Amino acid sequence: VNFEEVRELVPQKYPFLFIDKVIELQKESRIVCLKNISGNEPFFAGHFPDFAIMPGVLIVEALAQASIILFKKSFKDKVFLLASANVRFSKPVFPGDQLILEIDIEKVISSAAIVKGVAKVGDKVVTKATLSFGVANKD
Amino acid sequence: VNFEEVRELVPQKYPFLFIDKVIELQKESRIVCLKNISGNEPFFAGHFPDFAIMPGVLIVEALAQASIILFKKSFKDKVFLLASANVRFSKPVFPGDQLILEIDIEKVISSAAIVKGVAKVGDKVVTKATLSFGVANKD
Amino acid sequence: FEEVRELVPQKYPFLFIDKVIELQKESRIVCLKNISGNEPFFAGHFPDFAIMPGVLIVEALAQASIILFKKSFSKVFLLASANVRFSKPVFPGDQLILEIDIEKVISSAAIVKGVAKVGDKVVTKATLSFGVAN
Amino acid sequence: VNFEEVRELVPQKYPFLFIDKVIELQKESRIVCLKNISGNEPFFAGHFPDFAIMPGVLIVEALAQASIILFKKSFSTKVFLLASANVRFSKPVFPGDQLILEIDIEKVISSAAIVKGVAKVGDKVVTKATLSFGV
Amino acid sequence: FEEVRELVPQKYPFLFIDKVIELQKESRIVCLKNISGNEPFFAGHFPDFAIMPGVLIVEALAQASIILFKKSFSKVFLLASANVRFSKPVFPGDQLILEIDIEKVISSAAIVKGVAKVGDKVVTKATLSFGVAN
Amino acid sequence: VNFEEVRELVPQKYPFLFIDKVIELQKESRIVCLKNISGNEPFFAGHFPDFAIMPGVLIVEALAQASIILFKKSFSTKVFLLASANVRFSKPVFPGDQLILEIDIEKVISSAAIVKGVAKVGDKVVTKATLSFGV
Amino acid sequence: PVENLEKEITAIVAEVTELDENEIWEKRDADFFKDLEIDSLLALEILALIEKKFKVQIPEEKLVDITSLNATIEMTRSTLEGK
Amino acid sequence: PVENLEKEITAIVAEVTELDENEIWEKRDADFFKDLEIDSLLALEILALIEKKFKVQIPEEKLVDITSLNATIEMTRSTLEGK
Amino acid sequence: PVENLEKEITAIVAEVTELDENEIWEKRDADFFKDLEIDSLLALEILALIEKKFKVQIPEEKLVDITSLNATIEMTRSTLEGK
Amino acid sequence: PVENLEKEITAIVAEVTELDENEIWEKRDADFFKDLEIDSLLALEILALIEKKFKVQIPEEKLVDITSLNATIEMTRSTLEGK
Amino acid sequence: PVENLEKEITAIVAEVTELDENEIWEKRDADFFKDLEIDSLLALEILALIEKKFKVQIPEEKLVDITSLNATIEMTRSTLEGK
Amino acid sequence: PVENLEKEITAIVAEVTELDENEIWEKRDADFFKDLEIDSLLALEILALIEKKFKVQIPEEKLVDITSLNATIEMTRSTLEGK
Repeated sequence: VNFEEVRELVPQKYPFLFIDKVIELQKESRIVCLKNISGNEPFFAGHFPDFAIMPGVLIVEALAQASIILFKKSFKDKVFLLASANVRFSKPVFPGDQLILEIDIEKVISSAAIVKGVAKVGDKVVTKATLSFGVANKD
Repeated sequence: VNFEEVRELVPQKYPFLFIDKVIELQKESRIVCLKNISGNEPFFAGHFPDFAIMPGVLIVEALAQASIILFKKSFKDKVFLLASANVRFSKPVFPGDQLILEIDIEKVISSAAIVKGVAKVGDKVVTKATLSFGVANKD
Repeated sequence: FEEVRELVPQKYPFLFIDKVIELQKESRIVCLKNISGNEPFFAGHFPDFAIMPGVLIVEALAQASIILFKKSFSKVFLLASANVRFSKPVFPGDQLILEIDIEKVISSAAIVKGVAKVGDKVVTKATLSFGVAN
Repeated sequence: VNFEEVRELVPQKYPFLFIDKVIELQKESRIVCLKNISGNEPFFAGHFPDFAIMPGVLIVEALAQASIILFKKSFSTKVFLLASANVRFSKPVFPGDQLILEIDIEKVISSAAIVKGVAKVGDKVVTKATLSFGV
Repeated sequence: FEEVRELVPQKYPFLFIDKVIELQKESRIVCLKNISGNEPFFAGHFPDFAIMPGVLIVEALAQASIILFKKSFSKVFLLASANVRFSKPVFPGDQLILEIDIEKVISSAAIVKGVAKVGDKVVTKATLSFGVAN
Repeated sequence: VNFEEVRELVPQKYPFLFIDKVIELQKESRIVCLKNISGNEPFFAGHFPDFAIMPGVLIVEALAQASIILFKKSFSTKVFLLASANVRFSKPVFPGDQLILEIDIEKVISSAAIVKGVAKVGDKVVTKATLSFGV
Repeated sequence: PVENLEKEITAIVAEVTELDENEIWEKRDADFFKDLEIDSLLALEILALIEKKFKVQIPEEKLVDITSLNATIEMTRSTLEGK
Repeated sequence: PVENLEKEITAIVAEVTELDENEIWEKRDADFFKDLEIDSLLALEILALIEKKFKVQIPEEKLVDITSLNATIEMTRSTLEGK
Repeated sequence: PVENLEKEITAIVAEVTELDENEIWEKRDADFFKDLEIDSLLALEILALIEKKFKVQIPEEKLVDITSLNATIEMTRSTLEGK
Repeated sequence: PVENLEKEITAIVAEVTELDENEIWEKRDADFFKDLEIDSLLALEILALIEKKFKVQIPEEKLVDITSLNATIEMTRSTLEGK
Repeated sequence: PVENLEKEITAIVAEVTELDENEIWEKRDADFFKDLEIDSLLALEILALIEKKFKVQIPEEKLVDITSLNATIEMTRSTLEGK
Repeated sequence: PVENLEKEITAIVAEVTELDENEIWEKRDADFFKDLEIDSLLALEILALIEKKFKVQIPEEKLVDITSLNATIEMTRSTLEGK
């Protein structure tokens, strides 16, 4: 397990942390993160309480957090702002699911980056996304 | 004010409600909603606590909630599942901002819908989005 | 707002100040808090009808007074006494504008007149008194 | 008297409920309530993060919640909105303190009510407050 | 999981059951709870090191036992007594698999043997006892 | 003894802190702590939504938190992980009840410790528990 | 006393809405809410201050006749003879 | 065996009830319900142990008659007489 | 005026301290700090009222000498002697 | 312009399926859902992107006419037979 | 294919700015940021979408060469001068 | 007593790890953790049950020699003579 590493890598604290473990990390190309999904989270009761179904925007945020982990471990210090998300929601995600976040970098600039992520539940692909990030660290 | 109407229209309860008032509602074409943004929300302290900046995915979720208000008031009963989001994050959003959500419908199907939203802070446009929804109400 | 974070002796769950508009040092302060339905007290207090507990408006006037003090005098402030009138209710969607004028400031205590407004309609009007500590 | 009768009598639910028990209840004259305060409250971590001290605003809130339960036991069957509060905060109140809140009627009209409240930890007054509610 | 919601006498903040895998009625139950760093007790208990309080694993075994009871006998269960051993810690990312076998079920009480596993490594092992009420 | 000394002595912070005050402390023999419980807790609305009854798991947790503060006052300068618990739950505990938690040492070794704990509301035992901690 | 009843009533109103005593003095022939911005709580505060300084009783159906300054003067007269 | 049923029963009840077996030999005449600081589930525990380690069954009616160390040894004894 | 400074001071202190002015005329010899159930900010309140409605200023040194109704009338009196 | 529309439609399916154009053009007459790695949602993608490329709005009950590359091409050309 | 690339680039800018093609082709030689309703981010849009349309990868220090329709066209054709 | 020391020690271990008394009886010549899956808490429970039934003292540096069954038998012997 490498969650305590994620707690410093990802600055996002509770209740907006959507990474639990880094399965694999290929520097400057690819990252694979894990998110355990439980019914004991606030958005499940906050989003349509009569039926627990994770909002897709939070899967996009998990994809973005994996992307930022990949950036910070494999680019000196800057910040990364999400510029765009082009997402495709294939299938719903439910409590008890292990959500596998897969980021592959396409392009890297001094001032910009483009990544392509897929989130999987076993063999299922449930979201595809093209994300783009900018830098704005002033000092 | 028409927030108590939104509380029944939007099923989303705390802490995932991103609509406060419906400024305007043109049935089957257009909706304009308002979200007051304060620093007293959990994601501001949860997302990068050293600097309060609203995550863009939550602006997309506010756009989706406005879209669902437009759907439920101006289409008998079904449910609406978010199928895709193609978003463009123009400028950051900070506490103290009034966030104006503007949905214009493009296409409506028995089983699908496409909307185009912009979120504004005064004269500023901060996010543009094309969203697409499906229906899956079983019974 | 980043300055408001350090300047206020309060963090996330009990912060009722979003921004300071004007700062007439040692004279007055005006602040804005957005009131959104995504806050906890709208569920606890009254579910069937989301109304802001006016006591939190009192707390907001108090916090704005603290901000006015920290910027007017280069250090602990405890709200000693309050005398409030609730004229109008406050709902989600409202922009609360809290205005603090000071009436008496001594070495050991201070007295302020507060007024909360939605637009140009006075919703609450208070007079607050704070004691100072090291 | 039972904390489960306070469920429906008082609509205030979990995150903003500041009453635990009813010690006495003399109808139309006086009520006294117990709010037991603990360090496991959200406002403590929100208010002055290092040293835990519950804010007087919530002590006034608990006094008002005692006033409403006093109101509801005879005038029942009408929202009782808090109209005014003249409050003096005497002494800080810390986790582990039992806050006893004594509400006394001074006036009841068709659409208005006036109350005198005292909040103590022991028999030590830490808050006094003249409250007024409209209907 | 929608069935787990009604079947468990607990809602959001204190729900420790994500899914039931097998239901041998009147014999045994096996459940899964995902353990994620996005839960409150990982901050309160120990910040510098996120570890699941084993007491919540006890509560989870308890809730799974309640599920086993509600589906085996067509009605209030209060956990009367516990005897637990914590073998291994549980961290974020782990899939807790909680297995409840029943040893004695009478009209007025019941006794279960629980075991929590991450993979095939026993992390906690408990014996629980519940009393029944109307 | 002060709830602000319990800040650094006991790392457990806001949402999972179940101790308010230290009544007595006889070092290396016995400690007794006060956890004041109120209806304004998240587990009450989480546990059995209609009737508020605090779960015994958290009473055991508060007993363990008393054991750790007992441990830290002489053996200081090493995490004290809870290894085992043999617990009997006697009577329910409701909002407004002061839970007093008496922890007694039975054994202390280099890397292990054994404790007897009793939780009462008044002098009425509602929970007994033999606890064991490793290091 | 006329002088006394009069100046104490205008004192109470100049306290509650805080306009210079003469300025409220004159405008009695208007309505407290239509032209004097007086609330339920302003009226209640005036009535309570009256019951306090005047050690006088008040039944508040009288409040329907609480619409102008001279009106409350007349009702206050009636109550100070009420015993 | 009578003293070996004493062996089994007394052994397991001394394991459970947390007292000295010497004073148990003295307190055969001790009442579970009021004198031995017992639970009803404490009786469930001792009864499950006899069930398992004597290898024969007992219905739940037995539960009413669990009262005293003499009396509970007598109830388990009448069972093993049938059981 | 001496009895009109009594008018001003006694009026505002009876407004604040919540007691009967008859017993105040009896309790001129009452001590704020221990006998009148006061606050130090209660002295701040009465002193702000004298500041505002007598139209002349007082530094904060005065605060130490606020002790009793005789003594506080004397302190405000020595001020208005200078103030 | 059956050639322009036809190979641009080949390309639309190669984009929406993120596949090779040769791949799908080899698959003129095999069904979408079973083999072409597509559900209702990718069908919505084809519908919208072709509706905007070739300057039409298809009365989208024509949903019933989209099962493969063949159904899509024939449906589209019937739409501009509407044109 | 300067005509194909040139009017498809006109169309790329008309898409990214969601503007009329005639509009931007009228604006060959006016700057992006000041007048063409574009920031760094729409520039990233042009960069990526043209990089994928015309089968190139532009060493994107050429960022310095994108200020208008003119800079973009000349930069792109210099890139396929690289080709 | 040899029989007694022996069967009570194997009873304690057959309680803590619950294998049939003979099956643990035989495997004494191995390690409690390398071949018997015994934890810090299993060893501590055996030691506590020994201090309880045996009313015997134990210093737990002895625990380093707690690796096999016969080993704890020898140390238990040494302590039952320890007085």
